[PDB]
Amino acid sequence: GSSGSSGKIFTCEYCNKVFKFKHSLQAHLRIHTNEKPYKCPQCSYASAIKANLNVHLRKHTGEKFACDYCSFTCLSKGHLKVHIERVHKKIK
Ligand SMILES: [Zn+2]
Ligand SMILES: [Zn+2]
Ligand SMILES: [Zn+2]
Repeated sequence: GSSGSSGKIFTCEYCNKVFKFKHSLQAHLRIHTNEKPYKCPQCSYASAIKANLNVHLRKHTGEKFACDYCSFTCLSKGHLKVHIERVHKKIK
């Protein structure tokens, strides 16, 4: 059986949210530090690389492709063919 008389719980000091593990709190605290340098001017997105921010910024002028079998959408017809082959067909 389990050791001790009680468990342990982890809590945010900035928004009072509660987490089951310390690693979940450490990953949550990233929103309160907001330390990623390359921030999007259009949305809440941020990056550690200017080239990776450029790979994000092109999505604000992108176009979606939609599934014929479900409600799914993605930003490439090649990615859509690979969605269909995995989710609606058998994998080759
Ligand atoms: Zn918080
Ligand atoms: Zn953005
Ligand atoms: Zn689909």
